[PDB]
Amino acid sequence: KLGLQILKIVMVTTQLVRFGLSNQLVVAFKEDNTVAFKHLFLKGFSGVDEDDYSCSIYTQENTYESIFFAIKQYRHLKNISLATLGYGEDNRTGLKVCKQHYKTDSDIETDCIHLDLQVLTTEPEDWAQTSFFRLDFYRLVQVDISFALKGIDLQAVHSREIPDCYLFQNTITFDNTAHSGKIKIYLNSEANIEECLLVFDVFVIMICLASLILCTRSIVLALRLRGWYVLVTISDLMTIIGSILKMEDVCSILLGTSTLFVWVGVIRYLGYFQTYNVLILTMQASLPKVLRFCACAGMIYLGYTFCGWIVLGPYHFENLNIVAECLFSLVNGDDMFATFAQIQSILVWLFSRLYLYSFISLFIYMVLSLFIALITDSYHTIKKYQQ
Amino acid sequence: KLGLQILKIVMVTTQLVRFGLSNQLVVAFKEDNTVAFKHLFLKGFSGVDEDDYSCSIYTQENTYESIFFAIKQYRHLKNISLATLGYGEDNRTGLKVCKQHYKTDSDIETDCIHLDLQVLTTEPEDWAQTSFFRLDFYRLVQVDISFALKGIDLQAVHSREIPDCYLFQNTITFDNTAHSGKIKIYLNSEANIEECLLVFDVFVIMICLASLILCTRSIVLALRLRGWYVLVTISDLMTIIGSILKMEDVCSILLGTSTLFVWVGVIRYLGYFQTYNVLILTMQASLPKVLRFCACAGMIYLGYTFCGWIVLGPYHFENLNIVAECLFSLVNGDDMFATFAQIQSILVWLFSRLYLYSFISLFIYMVLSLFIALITDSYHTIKKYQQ
Amino acid sequence: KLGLQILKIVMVTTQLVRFGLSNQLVVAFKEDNTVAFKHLFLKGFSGVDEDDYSCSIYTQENTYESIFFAIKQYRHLKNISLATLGYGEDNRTGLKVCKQHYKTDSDIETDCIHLDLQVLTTEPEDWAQTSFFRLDFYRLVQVDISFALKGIDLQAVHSREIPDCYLFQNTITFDNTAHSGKIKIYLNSEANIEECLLVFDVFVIMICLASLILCTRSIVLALRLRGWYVLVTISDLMTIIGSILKMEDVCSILLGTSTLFVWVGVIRYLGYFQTYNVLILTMQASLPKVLRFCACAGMIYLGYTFCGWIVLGPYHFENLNIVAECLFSLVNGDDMFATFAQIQSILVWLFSRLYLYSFISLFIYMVLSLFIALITDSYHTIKKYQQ
Amino acid sequence: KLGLQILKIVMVTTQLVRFGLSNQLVVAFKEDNTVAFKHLFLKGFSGVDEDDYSCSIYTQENTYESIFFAIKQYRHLKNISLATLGYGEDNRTGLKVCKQHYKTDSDIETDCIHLDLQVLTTEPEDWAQTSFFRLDFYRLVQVDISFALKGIDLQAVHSREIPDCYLFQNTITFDNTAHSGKIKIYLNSEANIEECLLVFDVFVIMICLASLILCTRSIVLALRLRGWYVLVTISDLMTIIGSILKMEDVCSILLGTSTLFVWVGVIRYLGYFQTYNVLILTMQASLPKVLRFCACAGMIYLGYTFCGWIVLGPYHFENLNIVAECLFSLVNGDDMFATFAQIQSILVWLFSRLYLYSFISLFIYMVLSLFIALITDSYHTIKKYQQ
Repeated sequence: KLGLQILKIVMVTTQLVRFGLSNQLVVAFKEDNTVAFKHLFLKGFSGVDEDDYSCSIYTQENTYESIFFAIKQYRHLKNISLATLGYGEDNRTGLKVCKQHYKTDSDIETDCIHLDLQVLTTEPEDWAQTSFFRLDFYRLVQVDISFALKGIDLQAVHSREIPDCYLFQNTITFDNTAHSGKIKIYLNSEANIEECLLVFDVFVIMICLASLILCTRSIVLALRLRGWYVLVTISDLMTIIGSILKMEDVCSILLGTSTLFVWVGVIRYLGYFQTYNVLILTMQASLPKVLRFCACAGMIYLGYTFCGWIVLGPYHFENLNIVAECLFSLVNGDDMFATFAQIQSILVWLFSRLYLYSFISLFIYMVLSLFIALITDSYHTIKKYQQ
Repeated sequence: KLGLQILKIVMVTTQLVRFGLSNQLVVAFKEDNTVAFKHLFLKGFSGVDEDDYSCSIYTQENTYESIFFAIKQYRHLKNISLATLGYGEDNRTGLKVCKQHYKTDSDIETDCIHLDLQVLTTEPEDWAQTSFFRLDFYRLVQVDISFALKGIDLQAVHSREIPDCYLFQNTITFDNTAHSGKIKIYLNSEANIEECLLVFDVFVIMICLASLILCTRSIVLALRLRGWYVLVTISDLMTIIGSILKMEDVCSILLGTSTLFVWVGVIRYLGYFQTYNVLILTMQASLPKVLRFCACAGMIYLGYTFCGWIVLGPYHFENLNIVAECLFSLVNGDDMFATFAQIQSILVWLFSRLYLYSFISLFIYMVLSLFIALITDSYHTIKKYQQ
Repeated sequence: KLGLQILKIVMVTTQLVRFGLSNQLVVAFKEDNTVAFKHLFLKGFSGVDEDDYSCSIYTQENTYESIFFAIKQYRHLKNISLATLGYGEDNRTGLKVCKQHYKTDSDIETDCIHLDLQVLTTEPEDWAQTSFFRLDFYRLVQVDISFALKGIDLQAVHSREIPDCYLFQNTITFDNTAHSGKIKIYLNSEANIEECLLVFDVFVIMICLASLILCTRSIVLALRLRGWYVLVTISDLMTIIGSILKMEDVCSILLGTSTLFVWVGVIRYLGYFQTYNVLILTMQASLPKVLRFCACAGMIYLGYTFCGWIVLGPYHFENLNIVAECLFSLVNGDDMFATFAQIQSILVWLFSRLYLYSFISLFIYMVLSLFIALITDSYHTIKKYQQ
Repeated sequence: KLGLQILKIVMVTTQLVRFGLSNQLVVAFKEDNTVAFKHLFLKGFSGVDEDDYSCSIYTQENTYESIFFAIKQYRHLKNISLATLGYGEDNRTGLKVCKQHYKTDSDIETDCIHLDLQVLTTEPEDWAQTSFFRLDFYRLVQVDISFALKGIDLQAVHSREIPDCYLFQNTITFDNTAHSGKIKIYLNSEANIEECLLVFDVFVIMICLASLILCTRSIVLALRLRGWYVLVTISDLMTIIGSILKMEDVCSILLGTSTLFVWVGVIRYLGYFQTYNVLILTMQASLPKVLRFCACAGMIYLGYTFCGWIVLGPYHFENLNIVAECLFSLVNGDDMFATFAQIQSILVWLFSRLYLYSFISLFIYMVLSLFIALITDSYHTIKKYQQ
């Protein structure tokens, strides 16, 4: 089981490199088109990829300029853009502007008016003078602009075989829900194909099935006689199910974890040399005390995250995941001075100061030193075991 | 006291999550309106949230453009803004421009002229040519523009019950006190409501009172027989007083510290397993030597902060809190290269260099290694105690 | 062999300082001219040195403006620039615009039209209305603008001797290969000279040859009797071959590694004091166990890099090298919060979260503490050896 | 010597806080005026405080616009600025434009034409068409604009006593020495006063003289009987000489180091408690082995800095101080990913990668772990000494 397992290492590594490079190319085309949509249909989109909202409006005239800008850029799409884009399909072409507003109270009704491309390319501003583009900013909820663009890929034609098509369904929104003098703008784009070797994969399937059967022979041998082979069977299952989902993302996660446990199994096969045996036994003998200490430090960590979220929430810290990520950065060095910079509030400032000093001092000293003291004890006991 | 205490954990955690999310929403509305005031009333406010001053003027024409801009945006507030804003109340509407200047010497007198909206709403601009808007930049101290805006929240009406109102009291200032060719601009905004379940909280009060009485029964039992229960009583007091201030911020700090000690008490109840007992006894036995070493390192740290403040103050470092935060970042790795970048001054440069090298080398090596050597000694003595 | 070896230290250090300062000056001139080409020939080049592409176009009108801008700036080069630049040589002056496009399919033919400077300096801009500057953005591959500029250096004339000349061969490209609505712009510049003491280096050659012969006498003495002298002979070879390539970059790498091993040999000659002997024996006795543990941690590290590349590739991570660099930063603390910021995708987000926490916790704790436990064991065994 | 020494602590701390705050205010006025000069006299100075050069010109028209801009802003200084500035004194008012250029070769002659303010305030701009403002960018070396501005401080009049004046001597330069198509712009400003309690300091002098005499009594007592008192006498000398230079910066460095050793002496007086005695004896017993190991690691560090400077110099790294600061950041975690980002060059790229990995791995592991192993050994030997 030397060549059959090294062949697993090499074949699953090649499968993951080819598959990851394929999805790299495809998602590069996806985000290239959505950035090249944000530069066309959003007014004043600077190129600084700002946030999940691409920009935000603070006045009641840039709203009209952005709406009329999106409609005029959609009308002159053929001149303006420089991809291979063209109008698609409500089973019709042209825009569809839905706006939402309160009933003069409680109900959010919507008024959605469709705009065909013959209405736009007649070219008097007749749609621009209708009452539908009169907006009551006292009671506007949102304005959504939606349309459908098809785009041929030609990087596939570049140095490879011909056929590929796409279809984009864009939705430009004007999110005014926190009625607080700020409209955010989104561009939610989709993409899905239409018209206009499995040998390596089944090969990896056969390799992982044979390794699974032979490792279960080893498992039942160890059962009748009486866990790295558990991880080898796990890697078998993850590669086979990842190959099923690759055949008919989740499959990316399956192949990624499978190759991670593949290289951990290589770290097992380094253990024939006895120095790697010393290191592996150090990790195996020290792991549960580390898990218990990580659990206790995690409970103290939760106490600090709830305290920092319900105090320094307004002064930084919005979600608990953001607070947990920032405090895990603060323990590990980075983002340290930025937290002291974002805090000005006199008593709350003093609380923030001794909070951060107590947190950093306590966790770094009495947690990193304790994790060193666990591993040093385990390593010297294993040195005494080999003496 | 298992269910009564785990009910405290979960119940005070739910109280803090609900209360923190409520204040998150309210302060999100507050800062959304003050950013949407800075974008309306400050000329050339780029959206880069620059400092506590939002921008700064370096000439004597952008001053006039910013003042006249603030007045004209206040006049066209109904067209310009896109919240639900409206003019409020000097018991009157309209602006109130107070400017301060030296007596041709010693006295800073002020000249404050009020501007009603009927004066602005005249078709000719006649306020712009009074002598009050002639400024002597030899002797101008500050110019303050103040007004009052009311704004209905409608995110409360969004998917919840209706009633909410506000009243903002803005104060645009032109701070020229360091008479040094630089006017800073502020927008100091306020907010306070006007017109146009306590079951969970009293439930937490009852839980914490019952736990307080029963833990005092445990305290007097330990007294008559002869400190985690001290922290449990502390958590009782902090949740009860936080519930009082929530009933009739400080209450945020009370609830945050209370939940922090709540999860520390959970870390106590992890101690029934003996590995957590080993870790907790390691921390308890090693804490006072760590405190004495932190005190001595803090005195050396104060020596370095006073030296770096009175030397590298001009070349970076303004307040002692800023110097202490930057040096606490420098010990923990972050902001390391930025301090070497901000320093050019030949002998003072050499002093800065060996200052930073001596500081980082001395504290990181002979303090982090000493904190490891304390904890390793304590952990091996406790291992010998359990052997 | 005291003076002959310290003379090697100081002499090769002086050689490297002089040679590195010479190449510093020359490459400073090179990048100064290529930045001053990007500011002249690229439209809207902000001065923010953006990427290997200097800027990118997202519309089909800034393409025409950038092409016509590059041609007009080349025509007015004598007025526009402020170096000593002049037109050079296709064996002719003037531009040469080659554009590439698909055959209406499969073939990428090219159409390359040359533009002499007398054609540019006509009173009408009649080249701007030829059909060659009609572009089909459905099928355009790239547009390349190329020309040749000569430029005299005068910093050489500044405070030194006279003669120096250059010749630049610029190539402005409009890279539209990912046919995805985005043209990137490059400026690929070249430089090569034309017309218009070796005593120190041969001295280093003689020093290193004498030290090489005498250290081989020491080697054959140790052979007939039965490895720092190996590193001294290595430093001899690297300085001699670096002096050969300096006589007739690679020579930069040779001299850099040679001086690195020069100062490592100085660290050897610190070993006459016995404290440095303790430290050097600690490193020598602890090195192979460190190498085996680094190998095992490197295999686990490869598992994490393949997993993070094939999962968090779309959400960050393009090449495997970039993933390895970012994870080596994450272990050492830097770029910690930036990885949590660039991730939003719900299940993939959860996977990213426990991926990063498991990675940081496992490697920092059970690798840094294990490396400390190796060195502490080796140092105490060497302390027992000296007791 | 308890009260006499604690009085030294408190009085020298108050002296340093008052003196540092005084110089903070004065240098705040200095840099406020030089930023408010860069915003007036430099064209397009964005407010991004870019470098020691405030901006840089890449064309031959922004040169003329910046020169003519500086002259016109100097002419309209009274309208443009908003400090209390006024024209000062060549013993005359007005500008003095010196330009330097090559002799058609070798000699850099200069042509310096003075401009009185009456020449500027003529009804035509007849100075703008003299031949002196014709520039040969083939052979221009630099253009320098110089003038003298006086400015009254009024922050001194704000809430304090009256008298203060200043005089600024600005020098706007157009540095074209690397004749490489890039003019840098400087604004070198000066400042010096003209016309228009020592009780605390002599008190600290008396305290430090009395402590110096009494500590020399302790020194001669220890001499006749047979070093913290050495540091106390050092602090005496540094405070006295700093008070001399404060009476009649260097004095900032003297007072900063004196207060640093003051708080180190406080760390000595913490040693009456025996835990601080343990920590202080740990540092004192472990210091020389740490110094020898720091020396050996510094020699290896010099090897890496010379190698990285003569290789990665062109691809990052200009001065050896910059390389040493960046590598000291790389050891301490910070600036880690930025060094991998700034490197693209295939073999040199591979050299950069294994350079950085070998550097970080070798120094962090086999230096930080060795520094921990020194301190742990010293601390356990001192624990055995107290057992």
